[PDB]
Amino acid sequence: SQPDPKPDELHKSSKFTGLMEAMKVLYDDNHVSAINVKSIDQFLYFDLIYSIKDTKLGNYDNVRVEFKNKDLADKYKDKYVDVFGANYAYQCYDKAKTCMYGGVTEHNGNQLDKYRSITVRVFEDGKNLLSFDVQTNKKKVTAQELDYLTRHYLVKNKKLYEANNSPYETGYIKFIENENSFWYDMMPAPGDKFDQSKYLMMYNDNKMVDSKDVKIEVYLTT
Repeated sequence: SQPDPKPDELHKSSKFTGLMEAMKVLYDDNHVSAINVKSIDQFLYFDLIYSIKDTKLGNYDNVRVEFKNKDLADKYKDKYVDVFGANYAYQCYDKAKTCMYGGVTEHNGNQLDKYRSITVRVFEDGKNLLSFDVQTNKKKVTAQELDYLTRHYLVKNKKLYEANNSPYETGYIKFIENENSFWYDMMPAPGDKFDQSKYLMMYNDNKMVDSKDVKIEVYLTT
């Protein structure tokens, strides 16, 4: 449904002179993952606040999901959900609280027996040289979760974002569900700055897909 990237539409990493590590921390080993949690508070009319704890490093004790509109926050307000996504900030109104976008799926009637695998084909400058699987136990899973899994594998194995500079010039991730498909630009906007919240704001739609039918294709050009 979404048209594929037009010529020169993708972001060039060479036109980005900031620190690539900023984007790297978004898809490193650390993210927000919670199972069977209900909202506890609400700051603004398009967010929800969850008592999600950082068992890893103890950084955050509360997490604030931001949505694109109000119907999403009012939707998942009183429902027990699972949370999965990339956190970016540490704010106050004790431990601090971190923020993210979307990544909320309903719990009941959404868990699978075994781990469902999704195959990811990677194309470097045109040729399919790499292909790996990403697992999930969710019938309906956010595109943010699959994107974070894919980009995480690419972080650790192919050095997609390193601390300084990037080996890859352009790159976008493509989710194809049956007939329809959409894509996301993986490279930061040009300039010396990089706003984590503005980049991650693309996830505020809470776009979900079916793990049985979705297919993932990553396209990178050096």
